[PDB]
Amino acid sequence: SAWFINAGMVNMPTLSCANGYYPALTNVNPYHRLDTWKDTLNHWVAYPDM
Amino acid sequence: AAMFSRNKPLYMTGGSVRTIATGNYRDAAERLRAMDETLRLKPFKITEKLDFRVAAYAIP
Amino acid sequence: LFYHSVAMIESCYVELGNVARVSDSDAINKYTFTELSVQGRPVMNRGIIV
Repeated sequence: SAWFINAGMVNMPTLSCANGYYPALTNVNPYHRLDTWKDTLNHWVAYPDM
Repeated sequence: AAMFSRNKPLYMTGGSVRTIATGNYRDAAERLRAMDETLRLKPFKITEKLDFRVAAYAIP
Repeated sequence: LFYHSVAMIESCYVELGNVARVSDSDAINKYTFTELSVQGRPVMNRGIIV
């Protein structure tokens, strides 16, 4: 029970985005590092309780 | 490398700084994006399988 | 133009019929069927491109 006495800190990143102002930068040919970059969303939307 | 301010750690944030050379921009000028600016739309052939209720599109 | 008009709307509304019957958990789905097909640089995937 010694693990769960002191409250652990969750590091939430600062919310910033500039797609609404300059919609020209986001177009039909996006840049991605991995080719399996849409797998995690496609998994959640199909099976949420997993 | 470590930095301190107000007796607390000062951390570096943002993107990874590169060594900008004269060649790195003018190779994109040499490239010019020479892809002829012509809206070529490629098709998708629908493929039927066991269920038939839901549709599935293939690349060719 | 009357014959060219009916030819275009009949082509679109037929394909939107069998596009509405695909699950979101897939490569070419409801949201991302325009991006992969387009091989140009339009401002925004709307109007005549879709």
